[PDB]
Amino acid sequence: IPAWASGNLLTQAIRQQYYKPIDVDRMYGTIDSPKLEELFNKS
Amino acid sequence: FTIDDFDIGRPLGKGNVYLAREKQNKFIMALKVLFKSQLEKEGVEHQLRREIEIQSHLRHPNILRMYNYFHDRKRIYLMLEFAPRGELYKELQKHGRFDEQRSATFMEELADALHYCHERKVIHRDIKPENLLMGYKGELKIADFGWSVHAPSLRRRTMCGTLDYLPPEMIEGKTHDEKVDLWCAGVLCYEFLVGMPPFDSPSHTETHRRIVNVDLKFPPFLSDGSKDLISKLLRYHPPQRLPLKGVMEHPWVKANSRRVLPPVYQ
Ligand SMILES: CNC(=O)c1ccc(Nc2ncc(Br)s2)cc1
Repeated sequence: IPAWASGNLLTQAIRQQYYKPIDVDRMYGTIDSPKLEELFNKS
Repeated sequence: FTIDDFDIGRPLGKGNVYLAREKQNKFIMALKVLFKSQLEKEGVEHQLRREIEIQSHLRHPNILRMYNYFHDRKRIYLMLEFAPRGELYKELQKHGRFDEQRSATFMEELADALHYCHERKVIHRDIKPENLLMGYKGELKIADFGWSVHAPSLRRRTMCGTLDYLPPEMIEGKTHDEKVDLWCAGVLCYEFLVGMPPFDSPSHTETHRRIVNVDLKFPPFLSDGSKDLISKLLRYHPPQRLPLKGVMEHPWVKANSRRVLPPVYQ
């Protein structure tokens, strides 16, 4: 278990994420996704 | 995305869901990992397609966000909002029952999220504590859309959900609509405050009987306000159930809720 994923380092990162939200619509919602009809086909 | 775009932290739940960190943004999320071969063997491909299609298009502070998804040779990965306070059902079990402030806050959040869904003709159909997670400040997050349906025009027929939460119209084999979620919200409010669902019985037939008779028996410790809200949701006739806007405006909800909207970008 990496340091970032436990104890105080995690708590701190989580708090920071709540109070400083990132633009998830741009950062993740604009990036291409596989077609739902492709999910069970070749990758 | 690929799996190498993420630092895997630890398993969160076995079903597998992992606490993960997206490398370039140092952004902590949950990664749900599903096996393609198992999904095909079990025959649940279209079921999964539908769940992803519904959840990935919902954006509300009290609905667990699906940021994106990707796949490789053997697996499908769902990039999900991390709910740091975890499972609501575990918190309920730990405490036995919630106080009025906690319950009213959850009810306001639930009604808001369900209103958002219903405005898009999405019916949830399985509201219960086990399908809810909790955010950084304890905010309700609808986590799971396993029984959900986009129902724009046709009334529905499928019996679905969870025994203690089933509305009369499902049990009786009638068609149903979005008002099923209103019934389940009433059952949920009762379970929050009491610690047991209202129609709890030794047998499925006796449970069904209690539901269709709305055999509601309030414990003495409940406030008049809480009983008023529950009674107005648990109506036999779907059109008579208190609307979601009505839940949010209910005096007991107004007097007791301590709801906080999360900070938004930016
Ligand atoms: C032992 N697991 C936990 O304590 C736990 C489980 C789940 C959790 N949050 C989750 N967020 C999103 C999903 Br999807 S699960 C936080 C903490």
